[PDB]
Amino acid sequence: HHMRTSQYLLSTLKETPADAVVISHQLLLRAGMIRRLASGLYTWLPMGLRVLRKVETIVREEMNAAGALEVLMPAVQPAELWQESGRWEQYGPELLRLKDRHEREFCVGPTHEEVITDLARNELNSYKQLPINFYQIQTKFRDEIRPRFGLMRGREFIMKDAYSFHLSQDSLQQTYDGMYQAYSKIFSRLGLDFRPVQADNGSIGGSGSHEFHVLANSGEDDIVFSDSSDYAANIEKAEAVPRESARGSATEDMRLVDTPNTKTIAALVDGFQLPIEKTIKTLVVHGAEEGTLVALIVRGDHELNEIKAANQPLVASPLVFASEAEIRAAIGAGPGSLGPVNLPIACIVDRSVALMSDFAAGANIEDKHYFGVNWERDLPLPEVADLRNVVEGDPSPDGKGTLVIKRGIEVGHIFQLGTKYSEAMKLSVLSEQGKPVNLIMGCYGIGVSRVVAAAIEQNHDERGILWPSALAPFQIALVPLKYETESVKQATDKLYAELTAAGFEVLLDDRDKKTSPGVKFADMELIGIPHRIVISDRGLSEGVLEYKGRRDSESQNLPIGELMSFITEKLS
Amino acid sequence: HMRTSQYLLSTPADAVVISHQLLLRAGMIRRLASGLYTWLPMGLRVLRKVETIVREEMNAAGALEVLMPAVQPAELWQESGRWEQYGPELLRLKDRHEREFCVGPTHEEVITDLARNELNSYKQLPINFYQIQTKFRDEIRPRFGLMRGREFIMKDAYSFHLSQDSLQQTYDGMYQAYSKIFSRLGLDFRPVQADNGSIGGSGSHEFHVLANSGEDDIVFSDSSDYAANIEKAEAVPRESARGSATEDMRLVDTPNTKTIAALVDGFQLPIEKTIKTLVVHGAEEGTLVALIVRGDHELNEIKAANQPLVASPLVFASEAEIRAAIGAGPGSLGPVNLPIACIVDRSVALMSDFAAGANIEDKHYFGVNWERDLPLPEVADLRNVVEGDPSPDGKGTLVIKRGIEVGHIFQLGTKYSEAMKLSVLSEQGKPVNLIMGCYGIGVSRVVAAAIEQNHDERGILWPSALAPFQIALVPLKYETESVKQATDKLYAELTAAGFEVLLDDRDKKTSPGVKFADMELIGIPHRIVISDRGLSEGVLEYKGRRDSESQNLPIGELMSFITEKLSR
Ligand SMILES: Nc1ncnc2cc(-c3cccc(S(=O)(=O)NC(=O)[C@@H]4CCCN4)c3)cc(F)c12
Ligand SMILES: Nc1ncnc2cc(-c3cccc(S(=O)(=O)NC(=O)[C@@H]4CCCN4)c3)cc(F)c12
Repeated sequence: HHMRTSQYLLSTLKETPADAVVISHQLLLRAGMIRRLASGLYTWLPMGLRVLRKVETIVREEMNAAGALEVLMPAVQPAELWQESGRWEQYGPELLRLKDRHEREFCVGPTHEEVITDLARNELNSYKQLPINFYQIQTKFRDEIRPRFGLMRGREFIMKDAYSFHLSQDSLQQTYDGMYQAYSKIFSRLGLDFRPVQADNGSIGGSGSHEFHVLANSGEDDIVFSDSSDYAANIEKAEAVPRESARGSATEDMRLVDTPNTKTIAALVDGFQLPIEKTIKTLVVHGAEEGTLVALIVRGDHELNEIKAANQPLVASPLVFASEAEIRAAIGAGPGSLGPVNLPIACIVDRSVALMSDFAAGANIEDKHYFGVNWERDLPLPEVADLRNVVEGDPSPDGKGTLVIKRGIEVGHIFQLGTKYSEAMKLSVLSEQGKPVNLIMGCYGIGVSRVVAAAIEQNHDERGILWPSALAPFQIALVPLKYETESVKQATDKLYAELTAAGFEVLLDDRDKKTSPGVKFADMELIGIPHRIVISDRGLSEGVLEYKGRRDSESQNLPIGELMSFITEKLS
Repeated sequence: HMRTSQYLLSTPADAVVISHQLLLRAGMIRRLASGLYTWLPMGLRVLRKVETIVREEMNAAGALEVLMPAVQPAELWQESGRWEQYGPELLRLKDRHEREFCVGPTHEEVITDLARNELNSYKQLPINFYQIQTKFRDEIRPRFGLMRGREFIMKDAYSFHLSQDSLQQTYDGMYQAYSKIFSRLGLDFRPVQADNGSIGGSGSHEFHVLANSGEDDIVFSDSSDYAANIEKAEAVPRESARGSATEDMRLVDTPNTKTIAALVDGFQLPIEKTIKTLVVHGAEEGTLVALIVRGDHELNEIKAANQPLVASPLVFASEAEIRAAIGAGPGSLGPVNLPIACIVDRSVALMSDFAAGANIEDKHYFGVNWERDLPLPEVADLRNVVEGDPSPDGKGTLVIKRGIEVGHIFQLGTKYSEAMKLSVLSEQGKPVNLIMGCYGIGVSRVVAAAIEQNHDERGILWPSALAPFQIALVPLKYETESVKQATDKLYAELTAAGFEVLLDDRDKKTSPGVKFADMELIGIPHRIVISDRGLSEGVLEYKGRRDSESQNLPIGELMSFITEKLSR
């Protein structure tokens, strides 16, 4: 019973290299860890499954230590539950819907809030049972429009999803903080450089959601940190405050200027030799009040934050931009020619805009701008709000330090749900005093298969994968030279048995001479095995084995009599 | 602490079999919809214990664990032909791009696709891949709780070989691994021969948990190793010779005589002197074949289909087809003046002076004798065995038992590799279509099967390997500080020594009687009761799940005592 390369290192051919463009995808294919079945659907090959199980074990251990109870819920779920929550329609096209042979309707679960709520309303009948936290490690399906980046944006993927139930907000906060702490322990034990960040929870301010990110150059998410405080937020959530302390004095009188073929900030800047920080962008969106429009204004060098925009009560959520036809009907001028002066719709300006002076804006007259605009003198200041994305070097909104923007891969997300589900689905328990209480809920998700890829995105070199110690699929590769020779065979097999008996996970390279030593060595490093031992006649003659670490440049001789001492020391 | 206030969800017209009843009542599972169940905390613990044992034995047999997707592209199923052929149990769907998929009921096509990409050298063979993975089968009437669900957990393995001998070695290894699995799960089980789709041969076996509720009949020789499911079990006659003709054949009017019972009762004939004639579709398009068994016997539809002359799968001729071919209807058929091909059962060949429908409506021949009145047709084994029949290997007699199928193994030949073009060059450079086996265990079914076999009036009896916890701590008044500290200490010591402990932490509103009944329902094999009185006398109160009476252990020797009980 040896684990052998002839079995574990399968063919990686009929893989078009154009098809893998991020390093984790390339290396998971080349290392024989995953194989594509179809768009966003991958098999875990024997080597890759070993890594997945190590992630799952650590996640389960830390969920258990935090007092959560493991369950396992079905993938296929009745549409009727999804209609109770409203997500049957609202979830959108990522929900995979189907019908069974009796014409009954179902989805494949992308997540399990409705199922666990249905469970709770049947299983939780007393306050003495609360608080409680249920979790599973289970395969989800989300019909991502363009599955890509290997495991990072698959359609079928493994999630640890937990759901907690409470009679009060304070109770929820306690579990939520416990889940945050458990996540920190998980990503620490997985040997990943990671950060928790504040995330959007569907309103201005507050702290009802956090994300956990693996730091990596390829990460799709912008995450924001103070260089001096513990402030940390994804860019959707990060609060923007102005660099300026006050509004500058007006130095220019307002004038109406002809600006043909001037429909972008760049054209205005280049065309009229304006600093970009003296220009504004006026974006028109649908109002929450049906049939109304709202103008949202940011400085010309800033971007509208669509989450912040939507979260304004006056602005419809989700965010909908006005069409050119709607804008022209409302204002009598088109995109490129809009601004706050003589604007016949409501307006909200960014904090930085409120402090601008002598600024340029579309005149709400086609192909004209006002220059030298000043608040109060030329028009009243409208409502002010935080509307923009932060940018590198902005002030930290807690007043401590300046902001830096890094890239992250989202591997965890936790949420406070209040009574969103318990109200919709009638989940209530009587308090100790005998009052009906709609249960207050949290939910907590880790992208378990994503974590595997994220680890590689963060940890790789020119020779292939670098695993954190907790993730390596094997600890030791034995590379016998001439394993067919009786002396090498028996010494190699003896070494395998001694190491395995000490609890080490060992892979034996049993491949014949058509695989050169050089290829074998490169294979073991590509897969990311942290240690190798080479066995040869020459070494045995001198009573040595040849050792090399994955992160060592040179091999070293290992006296056979110090095997366990030497190797135990390396694996600590 | 693992505590009852969290775990215990112990508390139904749809629940008719005992395992289903008890899994609900013990808070192990909860129904979401038809054939869809959630594993509750206590139940999941049992499932994981099954999975661990299965994984251990698969790994020891040299199989490599993988994990394949549930959603599978239709194109692979079209290659094998099972996109259509699997039938309505295949759950078919379309994604947002209108591409077609199924949810996997099994994974032959996916693993074959993997193999044609991953296996390119004879040096890689033989190889055996397996997964423990949730399947979906759209069972027309999901029932029996976990036994016939729609979503269920299967361990499925698939082996690849360059020769039949190589397959046989792995197949035998899987058979042996299965034996170890069900032995370690503490189940009383038997392996049996199963249908392979031809007469004779040994390319399929099933593993059954013996249980009174078992849907499957399985057959054993009392004196030999012979073991087969009823589909597969070979039938041989009890008689050694055909009797001499003592009666002349004669045509008899027999109105309202369309069953064996009407003929036996109506005309006072022994049932062993009557025959049933069943008309089925021939393999040759548009033809019919008559299959004949003795009146006390039943046609085995697997044996019938496996006859080369008979279309497979088996299709029975309609009344209209029968009337058109023969000129009489069901109830009036037989082998005399029969204008279609006929095959008779081994037992029928030995009959004499027998009665048969005349192939004339409402008439029978009596006094029929082979050779004299008509030629003997082809003879075959067509009937089901019955209790007390001769063992077909000549050694002993057969007994029939009821089984729950929990495992099934198959030799597939090149069925998939030919259709999907899976081939590897031999050492000689000749392309070889890979010869395949597959091996399945119904992991979630096993949990229910265990209870079907092992239960009593107080609830579940788990095999030691399956029990969700080893010890229940039942403090009588846990609010009492002396009790709380002693119990908590006990929990810590026990847990520290590696034992799995449930602490009943529930308040006074739950009587000690209910606590005891709950721990027995859920099947925990050992309890320790902690009372202040007991602690004052330096004694704890122990009881095994299968014991009649509790006993008083000295508070000091509990650890040695418990350790011994759990060291077997
Ligand atoms: N395509 C994809 N491929 C691979 N891994 C993916 C992982 C996620 C993922 C992971 C963690 C949390 C979330 S979430 O933020 O959506 N939150 C919830 O689902 C909540 C918490 C748990 C109960 N419901 C999504 C999403 C994807 F799309 C993936
Ligand atoms: N409804 C149901 N509920 C719960 N458990 C069920 C279990 C099975 C089951 C178990 C073992 C083998 C088989 S099989 O004989 O079909 N063989 C194959 O699938 C082969 C071997 C493995 C690769 N393919 C079916 C079938 C069901 F329908 C179930």
